[PDB]
Amino acid sequence: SGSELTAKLEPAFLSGLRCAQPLIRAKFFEVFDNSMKRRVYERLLYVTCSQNWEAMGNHFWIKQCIELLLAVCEKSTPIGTSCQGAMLP
Amino acid sequence: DNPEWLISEDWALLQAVKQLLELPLNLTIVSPAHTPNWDLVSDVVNSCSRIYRSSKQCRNRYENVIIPREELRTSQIYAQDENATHTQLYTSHFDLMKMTAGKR
Repeated sequence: SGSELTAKLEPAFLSGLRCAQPLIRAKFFEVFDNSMKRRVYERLLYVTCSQNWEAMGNHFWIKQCIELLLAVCEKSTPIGTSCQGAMLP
Repeated sequence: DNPEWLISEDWALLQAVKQLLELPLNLTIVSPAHTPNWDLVSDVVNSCSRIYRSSKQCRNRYENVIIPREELRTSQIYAQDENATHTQLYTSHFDLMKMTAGKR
């Protein structure tokens, strides 16, 4: 961690994040998720400032932004809505 | 580079690099996401340039002239010129257009 090697392998890591094989993509996102704190502002700052997205190539890396920010959301809360007028009673 | 660079072009180049890219004089990366974009710089310069300056030409000019000059500064030359050179450029173009109109 922090070696020149991890700096040199960034294109490979970004290939893992955009991988078409979901198990690889999940393992790489799990590494990616823990690299920053579970906070909205810090992750928005990450995607604006820290991540060079050039190595993604032609990939629509907004997918990774969605994945990164939605990870902040609370997971154990029961599913629900504000749309009480649309709910089946 | 075949037409000479006006002080207004150099000033637009320097200000584009400083204001828009928010990069320092030596283009050292401050944030990894913020790599230099010489296409944007070429677009800014060409808004007021006397001829199309490519992004490669803008990069070469910046690195080979403005970096040594900032290390009279481009701001000092721009202030001292008082738009005279660029005015004389347009005067010359107006004279050539009047010459062409008269030749009809």
